[PDB]
Amino acid sequence: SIKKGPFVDEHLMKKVEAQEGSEKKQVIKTWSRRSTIFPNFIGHTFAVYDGRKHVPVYVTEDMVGHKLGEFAPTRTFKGHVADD
Amino acid sequence: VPKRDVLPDPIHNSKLVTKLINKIMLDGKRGTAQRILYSAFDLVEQRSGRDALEVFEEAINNIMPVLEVKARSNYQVPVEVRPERRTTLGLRWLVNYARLRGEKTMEDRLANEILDAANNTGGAVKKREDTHKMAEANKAFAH
Amino acid sequence: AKTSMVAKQQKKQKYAVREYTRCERCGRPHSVYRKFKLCRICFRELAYKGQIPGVRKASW
Amino acid sequence: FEIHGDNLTITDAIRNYIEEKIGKLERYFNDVPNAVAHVKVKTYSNSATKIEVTIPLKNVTLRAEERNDDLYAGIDLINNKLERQVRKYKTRINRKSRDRG
Amino acid sequence: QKIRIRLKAYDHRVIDQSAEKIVETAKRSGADVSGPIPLPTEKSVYTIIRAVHMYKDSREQFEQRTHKRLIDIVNPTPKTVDALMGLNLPSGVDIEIKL
Amino acid sequence: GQKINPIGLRVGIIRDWEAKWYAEKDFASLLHEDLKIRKFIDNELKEASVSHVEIERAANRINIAIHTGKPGMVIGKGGSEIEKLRNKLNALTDKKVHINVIEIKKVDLDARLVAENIARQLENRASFRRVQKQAITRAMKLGAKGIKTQVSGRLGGADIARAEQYSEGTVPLHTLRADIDYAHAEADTTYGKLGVKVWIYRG
Amino acid sequence: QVEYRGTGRRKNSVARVRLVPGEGNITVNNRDVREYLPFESLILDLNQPFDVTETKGNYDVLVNVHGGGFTGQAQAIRHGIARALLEADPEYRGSLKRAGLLTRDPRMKERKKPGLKAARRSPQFSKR
RNA sequence: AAGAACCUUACCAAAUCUUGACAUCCUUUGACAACUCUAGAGAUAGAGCCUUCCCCUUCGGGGGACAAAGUGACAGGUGGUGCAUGGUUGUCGUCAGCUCGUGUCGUGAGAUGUUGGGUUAAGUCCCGCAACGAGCGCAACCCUUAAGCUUAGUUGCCAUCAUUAAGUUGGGCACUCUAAGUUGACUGCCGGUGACAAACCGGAGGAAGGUGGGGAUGACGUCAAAUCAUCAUGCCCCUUAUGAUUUGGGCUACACACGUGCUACAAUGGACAAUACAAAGGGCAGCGAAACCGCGAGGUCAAGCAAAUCCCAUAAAGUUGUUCUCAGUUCGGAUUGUAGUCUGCAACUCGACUACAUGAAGCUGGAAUCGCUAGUAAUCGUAGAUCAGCAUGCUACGGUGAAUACGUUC
Repeated sequence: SIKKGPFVDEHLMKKVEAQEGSEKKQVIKTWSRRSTIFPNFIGHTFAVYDGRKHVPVYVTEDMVGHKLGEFAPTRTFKGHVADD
Repeated sequence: VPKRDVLPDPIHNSKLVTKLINKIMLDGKRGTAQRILYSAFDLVEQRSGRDALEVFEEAINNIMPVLEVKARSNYQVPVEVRPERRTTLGLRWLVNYARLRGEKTMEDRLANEILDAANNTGGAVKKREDTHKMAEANKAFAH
Repeated sequence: AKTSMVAKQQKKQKYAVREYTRCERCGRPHSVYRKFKLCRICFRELAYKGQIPGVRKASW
Repeated sequence: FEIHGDNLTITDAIRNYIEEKIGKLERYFNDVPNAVAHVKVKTYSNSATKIEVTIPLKNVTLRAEERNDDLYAGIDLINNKLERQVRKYKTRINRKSRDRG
Repeated sequence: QKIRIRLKAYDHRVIDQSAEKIVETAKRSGADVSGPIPLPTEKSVYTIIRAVHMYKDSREQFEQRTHKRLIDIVNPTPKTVDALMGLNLPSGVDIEIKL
Repeated sequence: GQKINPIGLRVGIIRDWEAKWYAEKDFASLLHEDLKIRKFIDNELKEASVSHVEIERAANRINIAIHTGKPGMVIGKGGSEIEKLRNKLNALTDKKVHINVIEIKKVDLDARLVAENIARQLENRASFRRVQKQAITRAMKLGAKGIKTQVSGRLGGADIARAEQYSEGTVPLHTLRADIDYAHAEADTTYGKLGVKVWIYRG
Repeated sequence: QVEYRGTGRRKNSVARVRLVPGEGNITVNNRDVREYLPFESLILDLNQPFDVTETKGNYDVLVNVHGGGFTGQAQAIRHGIARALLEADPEYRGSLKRAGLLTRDPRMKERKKPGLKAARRSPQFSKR
């Protein structure tokens, strides 16, 4: 949990507040592990270093039980014989 | 190698009841075992108004065999069984035949059983018999 | 690897805890006290030297 | 069954081969819950072929062992030991009954 | 209402003989001494394994002695002050002066 | 089992501590501070063939004495090295230290001197069982009731390690009051590490 | 008055027994025993010194006990009393020591040691 | 591996690097840099900026130590060889046997002693015995505990006292208890027995009588046993890398089996409410006391404390009354998700813990197979290490408390 209240890496913040004014860019290489959601990180599209390389996503409205610490389950197919 | 005396039972000033408690005294919880047993006293001493020692000595003598056998390939021999092992025998067949009655309460099945063999009924008098059937069927090939 | 893990532990950190205290003499990281910073087997290795009390043995 | 082998990556033809040839012994009695095998390679410098195996039993276990040049001849030895083993273990036993008194 | 100290030795006689020679220093110029009151001498342990890699079950125990030894004296004169601070050896004690 | 040195056992009852100082939970500083002194005396272990040393510390100062076999060697002559060695320990100790050296007699009897003696001359390519035979031949000489003298490693600068030992006399171990000596050494010529084990019996 | 004394020790449970002649009436640390020890109705066996030595009785009871649970604590009662009656007069060692009552059976809980887990049993073995 | 989010973690990824991550030798020489700015994923660098010869200099040097560089060796290698090794350990197994010196007999290897009888926990002891003596080994020998006397009485105790809610106050050290020295149990002593002797049974006393309890201790050798990945090290190999810093993953995935253990399959039971008894350890900015907040987690301040003083703390099982009345149950709490607490910046892959609900199989387990000779088995809890966080584990402590041992057939 968090101790009242939410945090962020703040070196990504230095990026978003820079790209936040103009027609917002949608391309990011980043690290995105200790950075949780808030709606200034929008207008911008995130490809996070997954464990091996960076991996995009179109950010979208429904992102409430979700965050960018990882959204690619990294066990990489699967590790398992059967599927889900 | 000797056998772990009980001083007396301080109920009845007896001995046998403690020898039985220690078979009922699950978890070492004599408090609950002597609980359920004292309940057993008042209940059975109510039904067919009598004493424990009457239904107790009666029914403990009604299931208690005077023979049982043993193997030694395995040849099964008849022997007059020794008395203390015969005691714990009656105790053990008693209680182990008791709990399988499919009956809820701690005590009712017990008094049902000692009252059973009190009239020469019950499967512990029955096993006494089958012991005494194998025995004297066991005289031929082993005696 | 080992030789540079030795330098890994004693150089600085980012914050409090991503840091370990293994044994000085041997590089044994796991199962080691913080009292003396001495591993499982370094104390035995230097218990017999009997520098310290120490006892050794068998009363408890 | 349990097969760990150092300094080598196992293959599959050896599996069907060895374990089928072991399966031939259900003449007596198989009885096949566990069958632990064991290997290693070891410079001499002629330099090895370790062929070691357990073939445990009901109420008891066993050991057959061998070192070789090669796994085929070297294996025909983990078998043609266990054979003679299992055989005896069954002979045994003692029936020549005999009344008494 | 008198001097009181605490001695901690890891050999179980130096407490006694040191206690008594410093008592001699203490009653030389003084008197009214309470003795070496024993304290339980709590212990320690170290469950060490007889191995390097494995065989965790074959292990053994080093331990420790931590004795406390409580000694006093009443009715000071500055010469029994020196009886405290005149002789301290063998200094394996954890000597602590108080009142 | 298998076996283990009895100096682990006889200590805590009937022999010394290989160091001493008073008691408080800063063992950490005191301990490893001492351990490098115990290393730093390689300066003289290379130079005197000493047995060992066990310290005892003061309130604010340090008392020591190395149990040595080569007295005129450790002394210098006119104390030409004693005070600079005070400085050098003090320098690297980072604390004042009062040297007071102590010779050992009977002559080179105990585990240490004997052990690295035979190891070194063995590493002079010595027919060792004769050298061992000579050690015992001057050991029963000096007076002690049981010696036994083991060694291992790839002997002869050859193939696989085996280990010889020449026993002697009465040297009980399962006993508990013996006050005896034991060591292990390390010195190699060609193949690995060749180590010895010494055993004697006083009273 | 004159309170004889015996002192019993079982299972961490010391029994400073202040026996005195009189009626016979229990105070486990300023408290009767009957309510105290769970449950318990085994106090017949505790006046055993009166059961078999100078039988019946009685002498009055004060007692200062502490340590352990009731059982060994209810067993230092005996050695407290009987040792106090040998202290009263060893006349009846020939009916006490025929029941012992001075054998502080020193059995106890041994140390823990490898293999012992949540209840004391040797391990289970590997199989097949 | 006595605590895999990062770390540890080396494996994978990339940003980087190469006398390097890291040291010793030779130099310019210099006290080595605090805090910020730029960007960065950090590493870091541009940097600013302030590190700035401190010991002794008679003017120079010496010198702790430098700034990175130069300097060639170098450094390093979780890179391999436990079969090239040392050291250490499990093992049969705490099984009691294993050895020599002398002398003999033998053509000879060898045996003798070490065997025969009896006996013992056992090469224990004795009788006999071309044999006799020793070496290792067994027991004692060290620890800890039951019974005890003496020394020393707190932070420990009140036996006599009044006093306090209260051993708290004044008083006492009597008594438990307290840590050091003291005997006592040594077949010692008595009876019987026995080749009389060794020695067995019983008796007396005694707390302990039969190597008292338990631990410590593992003879010769076997497993080419485990270990280069504790540490060191023989040989080989890398060295713009198999060496290195930096961030992220991950070592934890599961169609599968196995092994390991923890937990229910309930009315001695389950749930409710009142109540008692333990031991042992730890504690400095660490043990957290009341009072306060809340469903709880937890947080407010801070009482007391390097400790027989203050805290962890409260004990649990038990017992007390109530009810439940045999169910897939008031059993079961897995599961899934909702909501809070604590940790570290950091709880997605990956910390538990707190209230809500959801309530699975499972109604005692086939064949198979394991431990245990009494405070045992069986059973309830406590605390120590590891520790920012984390134990169905381990370790230590206790409290409760059984059946069976005929006989060694097998």
